[PDB]
Amino acid sequence: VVAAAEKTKQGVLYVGSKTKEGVVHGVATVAEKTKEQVTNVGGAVVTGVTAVAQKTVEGAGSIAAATGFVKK
Amino acid sequence: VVAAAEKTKQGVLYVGSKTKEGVVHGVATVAEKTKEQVTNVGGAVVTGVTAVAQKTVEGAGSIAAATGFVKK
Amino acid sequence: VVAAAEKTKQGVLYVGSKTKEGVVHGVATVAEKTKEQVTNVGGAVVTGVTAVAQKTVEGAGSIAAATGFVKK
Amino acid sequence: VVAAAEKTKQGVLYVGSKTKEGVVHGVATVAEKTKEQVTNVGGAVVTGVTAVAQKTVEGAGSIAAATGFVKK
Amino acid sequence: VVAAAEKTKQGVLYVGSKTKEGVVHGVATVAEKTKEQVTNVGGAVVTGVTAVAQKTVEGAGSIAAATGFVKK
Amino acid sequence: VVAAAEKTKQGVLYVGSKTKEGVVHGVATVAEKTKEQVTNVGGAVVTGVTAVAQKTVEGAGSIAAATGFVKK
Amino acid sequence: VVAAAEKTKQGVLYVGSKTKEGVVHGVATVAEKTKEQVTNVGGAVVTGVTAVAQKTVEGAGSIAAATGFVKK
Repeated sequence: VVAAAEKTKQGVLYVGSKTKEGVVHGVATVAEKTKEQVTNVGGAVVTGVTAVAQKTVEGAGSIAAATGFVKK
Repeated sequence: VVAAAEKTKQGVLYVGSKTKEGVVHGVATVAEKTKEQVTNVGGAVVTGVTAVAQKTVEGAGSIAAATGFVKK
Repeated sequence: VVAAAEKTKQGVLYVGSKTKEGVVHGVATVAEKTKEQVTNVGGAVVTGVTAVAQKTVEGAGSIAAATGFVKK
Repeated sequence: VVAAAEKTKQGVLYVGSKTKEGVVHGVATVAEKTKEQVTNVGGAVVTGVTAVAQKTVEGAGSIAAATGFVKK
Repeated sequence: VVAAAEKTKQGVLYVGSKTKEGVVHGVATVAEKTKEQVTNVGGAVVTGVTAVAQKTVEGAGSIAAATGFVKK
Repeated sequence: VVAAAEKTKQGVLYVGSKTKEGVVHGVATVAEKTKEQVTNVGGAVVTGVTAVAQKTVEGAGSIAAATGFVKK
Repeated sequence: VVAAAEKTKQGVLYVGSKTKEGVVHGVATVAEKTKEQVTNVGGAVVTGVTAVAQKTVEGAGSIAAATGFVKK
């Protein structure tokens, strides 16, 4: 899990939205009559109505991530 | 899981939306009468109504990720 | 889990939203009659109505992260 | 979990929102009749109505993080 | 958990919001008839109505963090 | 948990909000008929209506933090 | 838990808010019929209506912190 980013050196934009009665769910764990319920999150959960990402990483970016589940 | 990004050196845009009564679900784990329920997330969950990504990674970007599930 | 970012050297923008009656859920763990319920978060949970990220990481950025679940 | 950021050297912007009756939930752990309920958070939980991040990390930024859950 | 940031050397902006009847929840642990309930927080919980972060880390920033849960 | 920040050397801005009837909750631990309830906080809990952070860390900043929960 | 900050050397701004009927809660531990209830805080709990932080850490800043919970 190695993430390397390097950068070496020597206009009109628009996002529009008009939403009425919007119900948004991201990561959902709905259950009834269990004994175990595990929600392990190690990435990136981006929820919303206007989830907008613009002009990200203009230079060098490294988003190294890891997760695990061990049960014995 | 090695991610390498390198960059070496020596207009009109629009997204529009008009939504009424929008129901959006991302990662959903709906269950009844279980004993185990695991939701392991290690990537990227992007939910919304207008999930817009514009002009991302102008330079160098590395999004190395890993996940695992071990049960014994 | 190594994240390296390096940067070496020698316009009109808009996001708009008009939302009425918006219900947004991020990471949800809804359950009934369990015995264990674990929510381990180690990434990035970004919720909202206008979850906007603009011109992030102009230079060097490293977002190294890790998480784990061990049960014996 | 090593995060390194380095930077070596020798316009009009807008986010707008008009929200009525907005209910936003971030990380939620709703349960009934359990015995254990653990919410371990080690990342970044950003909730709101207008969760806006603009021009972050103009120089060098390192957001190294880690978390764990051990049960025996 | 090592976070290193280094920086070596030799416009119009706007966020607007108009919210009526806004209910925002961050990290919530709602439960009934349990015996244990642990909320361990070691990251960054940013809640609000206008959770705005602008031009953060102009120089060098290191946000190294760690957390753990051990039960035997 | 080592956080190092170093910096070596030899415009119009606005955030606006107009909120009516805003209820904001941060870290909440609501429970009924338990025996243990622990809320260990070691990060940064920023709640409000206009939670605004602007031009933070102009120089060198290190926000090293750690927390733990041990139960035997 | 080592935090080092070093700095070596040889415009118009605005935040506005107009809030009516605002109820803000930070870290809350609401419970009924328990036997133990511990609230250990070692980070930074910033609550308010206009929780504003501007131009913090112009030089060198180190915010090293730690906390723990041991029960046997």
